[PDB]
Formats: sequence, C-alpha cells, structure tokens
Amino acid sequence: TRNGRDSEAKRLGVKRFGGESVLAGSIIVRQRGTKFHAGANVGCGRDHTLFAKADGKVKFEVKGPKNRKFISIEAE
Amino acid sequence: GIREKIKLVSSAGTGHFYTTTKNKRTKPEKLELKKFDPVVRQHVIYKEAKI
Amino acid sequence: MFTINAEVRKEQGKGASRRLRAANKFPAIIYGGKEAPLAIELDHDKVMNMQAKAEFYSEVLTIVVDGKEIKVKAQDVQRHPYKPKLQHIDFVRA
Amino acid sequence: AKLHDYYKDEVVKKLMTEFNYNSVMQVPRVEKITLNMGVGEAIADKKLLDNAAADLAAISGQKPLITKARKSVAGFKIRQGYPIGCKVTLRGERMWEFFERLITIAVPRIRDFRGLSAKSFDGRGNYSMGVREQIIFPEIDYDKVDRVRGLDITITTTAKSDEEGRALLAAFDFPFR
Amino acid sequence: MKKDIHPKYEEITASCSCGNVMKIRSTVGHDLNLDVCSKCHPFFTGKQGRVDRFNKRFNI
Amino acid sequence: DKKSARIRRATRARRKLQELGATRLVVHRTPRHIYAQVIAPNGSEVLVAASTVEKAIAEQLKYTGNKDAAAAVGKAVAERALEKGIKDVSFDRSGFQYHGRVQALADAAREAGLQF
Amino acid sequence: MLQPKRTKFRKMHKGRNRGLAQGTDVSFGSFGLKAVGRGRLTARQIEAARRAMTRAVKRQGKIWIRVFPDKPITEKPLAVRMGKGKGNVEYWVALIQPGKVLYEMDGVPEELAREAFKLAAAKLPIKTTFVTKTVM
RNA sequence: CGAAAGCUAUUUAGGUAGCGCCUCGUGAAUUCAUCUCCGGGGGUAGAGCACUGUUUCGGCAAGGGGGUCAUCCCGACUUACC
RNA sequence: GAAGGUUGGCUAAUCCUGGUCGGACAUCAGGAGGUUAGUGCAAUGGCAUAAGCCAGCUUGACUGCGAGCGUGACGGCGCGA
RNA sequence: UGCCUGGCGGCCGUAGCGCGGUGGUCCCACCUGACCCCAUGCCGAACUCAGAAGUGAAACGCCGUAGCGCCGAUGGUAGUGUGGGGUCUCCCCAUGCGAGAGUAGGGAACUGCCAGGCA
Ligand SMILES: [Mg+2]
Ligand SMILES: [Mg+2]
Ligand SMILES: [Mg+2]
Ligand SMILES: [Mg+2]
Ligand SMILES: [Mg+2]
Ligand SMILES: [Mg+2]
Ligand SMILES: [Mg+2]
Ligand SMILES: [Mg+2]
Ligand SMILES: [Mg+2]
Ligand SMILES: [Mg+2]
Repeated sequence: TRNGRDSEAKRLGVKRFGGESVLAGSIIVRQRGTKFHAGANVGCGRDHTLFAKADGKVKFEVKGPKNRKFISIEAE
Repeated sequence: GIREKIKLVSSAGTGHFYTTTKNKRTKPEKLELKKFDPVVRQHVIYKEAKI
Repeated sequence: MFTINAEVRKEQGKGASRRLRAANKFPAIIYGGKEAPLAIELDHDKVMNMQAKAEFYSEVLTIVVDGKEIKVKAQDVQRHPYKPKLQHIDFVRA
Repeated sequence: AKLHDYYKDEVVKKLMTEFNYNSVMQVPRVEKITLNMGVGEAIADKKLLDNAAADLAAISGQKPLITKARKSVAGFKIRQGYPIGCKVTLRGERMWEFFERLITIAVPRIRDFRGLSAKSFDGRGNYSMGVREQIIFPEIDYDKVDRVRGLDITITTTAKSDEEGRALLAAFDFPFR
Repeated sequence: MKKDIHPKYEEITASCSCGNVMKIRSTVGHDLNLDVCSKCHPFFTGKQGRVDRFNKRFNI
Repeated sequence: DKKSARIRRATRARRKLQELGATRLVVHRTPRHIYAQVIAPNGSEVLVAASTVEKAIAEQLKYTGNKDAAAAVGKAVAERALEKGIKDVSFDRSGFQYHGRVQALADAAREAGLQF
Repeated sequence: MLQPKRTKFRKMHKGRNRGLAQGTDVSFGSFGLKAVGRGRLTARQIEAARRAMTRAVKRQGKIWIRVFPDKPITEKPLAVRMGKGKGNVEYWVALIQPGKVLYEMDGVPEELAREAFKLAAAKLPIKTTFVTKTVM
C-alpha cells in the first residue's frame, strides 16, 4: 500500500470552558491559527495558545465587524 | 543539510560563546553580531569562529 | 367553489401529525394577515380528490372551521415522497 | 506651465458651453502623462534598459522608474521581478511642458505623419499613443543613437467619457485624423 | 522633485523653418533648430482615378 | 480613498491602546483645522477637548491650520487635562504621520505638562 | 455509460443509504419514473433503462435522466485474501432513496410514456411507479 | 471483596515493564454519582450548494475542430459539429 | 543574519478597453472584481489591526529565572504572564 | 430644546449594494501653491507644509425608493436521547429534544460622549 501513515494527535481544543474559574497562566484553548482571538486579560502565544493573564472566569463572546469569537477573563 | 555549525566567540576575552549555523557557500563573510556576554554582563561584539 | 371542512388541531408535533396521518387525516396551517395562524386537520381523501383538479391551486377556497368560513388560497403542499398522499398544506388568507 | 494657462483661460470656457456643465470642476482636466518603454531586450543585455532609461530621461526631463516583471513568464524568459521597462509620470508644470513639446515639435517629426486616431480612447476619456522611433523628439540626438527604441504615451484625464476626452484634447489642437 | 538625480532640465530656444520660435525647457543642453513645426506641417493645417489617367494620354 | 486608508493606518495602534486601557489623546487634522480629544479608556467618553473651531483659540491665531495653531491646540488641551488631574495619556496620531502639525501639537501638550 | 469525467478522489467509503430522496417532483417534463424502493443503480442499469425507453418512444419527445452515478464501487479480485489495501474501482453507481425521480419525459402521450417507462423499469433493481407533473 | 484480556514501550508480538482495572490498610474535603436549573465550546446526524469538486436540462453563448467560398494580408461560409 | 526584531508605509488573482517594437501572455493607462491572491516547502486551521508586500534602523535568533497551565506510563515535550 | 456637521465609540448587513434626489454661513471635501519642514525606488499622485480665490463636479453626509443582499415566524418535514417493536442493508411506536431549506412577513439601522454652525 502507498498509504499507511499519519501523525500523532495534537490534543488541541478548549481546555477550560465558559464560566470556569482559572488561575493566571492557565491555558484556555490550544488551536491552529486564531480560530479564537484573545480578549481582555487573555494572551496569545507563539503557537496561538490562548491563556489567562489574570485570575478569573473564562468568557466566550462574539464581537467586531467580522463576527469573530473572542475569549476573555472576567476578574473575580 | 548543508548549513554548518559555527560558534560566535565573545570579544571581551571571557571565552563565552554562542553557537548557530551558517550557509558558508552563499555567505562566506564572517558573521558578526552584538550579543550579551553573561561573564562581563554587557552587550559586546561577537565574532564567528569554528565550532 | 371548493369548500373544505376542517377541525382545529388539539396537539402538535411529530407524534401528533403521524397519528393524524395514520387515521386518514393530515395537518394543515392557515396564515396571513394580522390574525394568528390557525392549525387545522383535514380529511385526507376528500382533499386529495379536490386537489386532483388544477383549479384547486388557483382559485379562492373556503375552509369551514366550527362553522366559520375562511377564504384562502393554497400556498404550498407537502406530498408523500412516493405514495399518492398529502402530508401538509399551507393556506394563505385571501 | 504655458499650456496650463491656455487650459485655464480658453479650454474650460469652451468645454463648459459645449457640454452644459454646472461647475468648473465638471470640466475634464489633464491630470498626468505616463511614458514607458518595453525593453524586454534587457533579458539579453541589462545595458539596454539603462540606455532606454537614459533616452526616456532625455525626452521627459525626470529620471524614470525601472519597472519589474509582475510574474515569471515562460514566453519571454523573464522571472518575477526582472527589470523589463521604464516609466515616468509627469504631473503639473513638467507634464504641460511635455505636452507642448510633443504637440509642437515631436509629432511633426514622425515619418508619414497623417494624424493620430481618435478611436485610441480607452473608453473612459484616456488617450494612448505609440512612437515607433525616438528621434521624433529633438531632445534625443541623432548622430549617437545606439538603437531604435520607441515608447508609449498615455494621457489620463478626469473626462468620464471618450467624447469628453477627445473634446478636451482637441481644445489644444491635438492632431486627430 | 528629488535632488541631483534628474537630467539638467533648462529652458532652451527652438526656432522653426517658417519663423516659429518657442522658448522651451528641455534636457538637450544646446538650442534647437528643426525643419517642421506644428504650424508648418501638412496634417496640422489640413494639407494631407483611372478615367483621367486613361484620358491624359488619350486626347481623342 | 484617503480617509479609509488613514483609518486602516490608525486601527492597529488604536486597538493596542484599547487593550492597554490607556487614556487616549486623539488628534484629528484637516487642511483648515486641528483637534484634540482626551478620551477615557472605555472609548466613548471625552474628558477634555480643544480645537481651532473654538473661538477662545482661533481668536488668538492668524491661521487655524498651521503649526502655530497646532501648538496652541496642544497647549490648550494639555492645560485643560491637567486642571482635570489627568496627567498621563498615550498619544494617538490617528494614522496621521508623526510630523509637522501633529508633532507640534504633541510637543506643546508635553511641555505644557501631559505625560507621554 | 455515465460516470464522472474526473473526481478529486479515486475511492470512496462504503457509507450507508438512509433517508428519503430529494428531487421528488417532475421538474423538467410532464411524466416521470419515480423510485419506490431503496438501493443502488449502476451505470449499466441506468443505460439499459435509457435505451429501452428511448427505443419505445422511437426517439420522439425528450428524456431527462435525473440521477447520476457518481459513487465508485471497488471490488477485490478473485483469489485474493483480505487486507492488503482497498480493492480496485470496478463500476459506478447512484444511491437511490424512495421518492427519487429517476427519469422524466415530455413530448409524447401519457399512454406511450407509461409503456416506455414500464419497459424501462423492467431493467432496474428497484421498485418504481409512474408519476405526472403537478401544479404545486 | 473481586478483575483483565486495554494504553504505551520493548529483536516486541503466546514474554515483560509503567500506567488502567482488583485487594488490604491509613487519611481527608458537601470528595463523588444521579436529577433539576445555569454558564460553555462544538461542526457529527440532518440539511444545503455561496465555496472545493462532481452533475443534468434550458437560455445566452467566448468560442474553437471539420466543408463552402473568397485568397498575397484578408474576408465572407456552413456545421452532424462541439 | 534576513526570510529574525522593530518603526513607517502598502494591498491581491483574473478579465475587459487603449497603447512602439510586443505576439495567448512582459512593461504603461483606465475600468470591472474583491483575496477567486499570497504564505521559503505538504495539508489543515489561520491571516487586512494583515501572519501577505516594500523600506529605514538593527541583533530580543539576549543571559539568569519563572506564578500558572497543557500533554505524556515514564524518559520527556509544549505554552507562559 | 430642535436641524446640520466633525471627532471617538457602542453594534456588526433589519445596519450592506443598487437607483434617484439633495447640501457649502459653518464643517467636510475637492481645491490653491511649494526652494522650503517632510516626501517620490520617477512624479507635491500619496505623504508634507504654507494657504482660502473657486466648487459641491467627485468624495462625503442626508433624504427617498425593494431590483438585490440581509433578517424571518407559524405549521410540516429531517435527524435524535431513553424504552419498546418489525417484514431488521432499513424503518415503526411511546416519550423528550427538534432542525436545514422554504413560505407568510420584516426591512432603506438604532445609539452614547464631546465639539462646532444655525434656529
Ligand atoms: Mg418519536
Ligand atoms: Mg460481590
Ligand atoms: Mg512467547
Ligand atoms: Mg450527511
Ligand atoms: Mg507594520
Ligand atoms: Mg514579519
Ligand atoms: Mg495639495
Ligand atoms: Mg455631487
Ligand atoms: Mg428554520
Ligand atoms: Mg441606501
């Protein structure tokens, strides 16, 4: 067979969902590209990981003229 | 892989060195960068040397 | 010229509609104007026969619901996928 | 400029009362002149584009821009970014002086000259013309011509239609057959 | 315009054959002497048959 | 289009200022006038404004669209802000190049007291 | 013998064939042959039925084939064991669900269409019925 | 009381190791489960055809492959045509 | 060793119309279009505030550390203010 | 307190296109000129500066108008969790959830802060 190859699964996806209480540094989503964009109190890493920059609750929301999904942290 | 390993040697006399790679066929001129020398704790000129 | 006898539906949904069709009746809806839509049941065979004729789909019809005459026009029909049966009809108030 | 004076004095009034214009800026203007040289023979010798560019500088009086192949094209042995032409954009005093030079020295110097077409309008009031040879210009010397290079000349205008474009270019007595 | 990159663009003189003189800026350096100008060319001023051909040699 | 291009130029710095929660000294320039607004971090409240369309400023100026007018606007907006106890803003050039009239405004606001 | 001029992939997952058909109305002519059953129609079957109906109407009128066999079916050669990769594409089929109008016809009387469609149905592996276009 | 025949690695594949699952002991939080309510991301079922491809019919057809003419460059001139 | 950093700037494919050589296709001008382009290299997810294109200055392709988190049986690998 | 306008936002097509009309006191725009500050891989086109004679042509704003985009029920249909069943490649029944598409219809945005001009 010419086939028979694959790669290891990368375990991407949302790690903390809406309303979850996280500590600063906690990874919220792992992704390829900015499928989600960083909102308030959230940073975007070199591999587009979104992580909490403050303690608080995860909040998903859609905004902007392109209807894009932003992830923010609402402080406690 | 044709890029070869080189070292960047401190000009401060400390002996501290960085390492990198370099396409010697296309870029024969010696690499020279200003980099942090942690022994003297200053940014100084570093110069290419053999690995 | 087409008069249709109808009854206001007691229950809605998939199970209710399928039970209606298992008993030789089928659901229909009347909408249009400012009044709320009216969900009705029709006897399948009589309406099937009526709509065999193409004047059913272009003239004003009259549905009698508890004696009240409502003038409508057929707006859409849902047909059974392969049997000569009717599944649902939309009637717009005219 | 000298022909901008002519425009501002005569051409605006004549075109206003010919076209029932509301405002003076509804009248077509001559906004820019572009001169280029397809010198794809540079592929062979870069020196060519250099000589074509110097010819263009002599003709126009401002240094040209070296234009590059937008893509790689297999039909001419050109890669993306290989220089195959020159261009000068003239606006203001220089474009008006060039307009007068071209109209009153250059076009009389074209072999078998029998008028320029009036169908050469792009469709939106812009006129383009070619120059088989460069000597038609007195700014290029003859006893030194290294090669015979022509050029293209385009006159962009604010004229919305070809009719308004011809009308404006005619007000200057542009030799239309 | 930029500095020192442009051709020396000085006002020159240009005299036609029909007596037309135009004071022109161009990048030639010397003055201009030209045979035909816009005001003495055939097309600008509007200066640009077999029965006759047969009958020119055919006085009956 | 000139204005759409300028807005696109301004957007990145404006978004950065938004996410930094920085009180913004936003400048608007036209060939006849120049404007300055100190806008709160929420983006929808103006704390202090000064412009050459105001008479208290235009009266003391010859032409409202030159560098001296921009300097007057910058000084005015800075002193108005400092009377509010604002004292630390970030400059938003609004896609205008940091130069000429905008720069004169910013320099006047700085030497008058505003921190940026 | 219908099959796609090209495809982005050579081989397809077997899949399943659930649900009711889309395209249950006579949309191009006056008469149609509608599937009552569920199954696969091979390109050879579709072609045989087409030839039958077309010969019946003496190539008068017009005929529409609404279904197209875009599904490749592989088979493993005789005397090969299991595994060793997927078999070779052998024929092309169209998945049919009950309600699918298979053919349409116009320009002939209803009786002639009925007889042409009966002769056609004799070639197909799925139960069918005759349908006429409706006002709505 | 009460499994497993799984994951990962292995000259490993009917062996073994760590993890999972059993057992015994100790300690500890409303620690855990079910239901109800609340906050979430989603792209499967279904559907659809703007996109990537595939598909048939009609209309308008860039247009080309074949025969006329005209023929130096040209032009007209059909298509079984496609 | 810029194809990295940063600052400033910029916006695609394709087609149509006009134009010396010059043609199906080069460079120029206008219009349509709106990313159908682009991404050093697969595919996928991204990308206009561009991550796509150009230029100036440059070495953060720094050294010691690291709240917290992701992912692994483990060895480990990753993201990070 | 009303009308117009400029800036910064909320919101992200019920808000965007198209078509037509309309405005210059102010504002905005085009505009005027340029050795200059600054700029063109050429060009004062853009960027920039010094201005205010001209004009609302273009742009922009506003007004109107469904040819589109966009939004969008009700009812039915599809799918589906749990339990049950059949003629079991697929379905059906009870119960809960219930689309997509389409139909009626809606629709020519709404709105906060500050500044300027008129009333
Ligand atoms: Mg059910
Ligand atoms: Mg037990
Ligand atoms: Mg063994
Ligand atoms: Mg599906
Ligand atoms: Mg940048
Ligand atoms: Mg970069
Ligand atoms: Mg200007
Ligand atoms: Mg107007
Ligand atoms: Mg719906
Ligand atoms: Mg509108």
